[PDB]
Amino acid sequence: VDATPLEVFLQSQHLEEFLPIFMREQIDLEALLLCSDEDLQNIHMQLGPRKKVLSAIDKRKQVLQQPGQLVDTSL
Amino acid sequence: MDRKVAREFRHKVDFLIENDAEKDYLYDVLRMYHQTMDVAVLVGDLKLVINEPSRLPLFDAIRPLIPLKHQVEYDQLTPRRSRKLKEVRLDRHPEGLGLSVRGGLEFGCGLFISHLIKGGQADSVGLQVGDEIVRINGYSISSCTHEEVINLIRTKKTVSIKVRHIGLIPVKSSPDEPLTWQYVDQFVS
Ligand SMILES: [Cl-]
Repeated sequence: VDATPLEVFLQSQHLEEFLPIFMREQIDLEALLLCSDEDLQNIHMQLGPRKKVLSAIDKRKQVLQQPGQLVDTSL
Repeated sequence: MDRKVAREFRHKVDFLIENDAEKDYLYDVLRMYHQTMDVAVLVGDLKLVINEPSRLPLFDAIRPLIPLKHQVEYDQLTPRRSRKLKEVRLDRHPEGLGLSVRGGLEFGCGLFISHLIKGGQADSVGLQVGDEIVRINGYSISSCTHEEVINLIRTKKTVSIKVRHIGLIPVKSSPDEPLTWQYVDQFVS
């Protein structure tokens, strides 16, 4: 069976180490986007990964609201 | 057993095409071909209605009715409708992966190879323009925004890619525009 959207999400961000803590706190990706810097301080995420998580959350919230044009990413 | 074919086809048409005017067009299309027996025109007419990935299975539904004498030119003219999944491993080569990629969750469409540098690593391994990248590093990408997928591709030294050949490219050329689709041979320009 597939990874949850939360898992793929953290995986993409090098944040996979937090999947076991997010699950113990019953944080799906739905709940994750409802989290503030202070929410993530409460579960003892340190400043570095807090910034990376919230950066990723905010990029996602924005493009879901304003997709813009289709773009070609050269790899 | 002919009425079985007609029924099956008529409901797969009803389910995959909303507007009655496009249905009417589709049936007129095949009916014209049934009089002309010109198969190049039939596929050329079919593509203006089967314009999006959800409708592509109608090329296979139409297909058993094609005479064998036209069967192979039908295949030359259709996108490859094989559902098989090609899996691939690409390495971080001085010219890189050698592909360009568009789509993602924020657009409500999958992630497609839009450009393939001839002779590069992606072409070495047999990826093609018009493949939908279904999986990366073993993960389904259906919930990933475009930038998330690019991130996921860049996480490790190599990247596992499994594609399903679609044959269409998503086009929306700025935010105002509704997303639509084009066949590969046209999109290149
Ligand atoms: Cl998965």
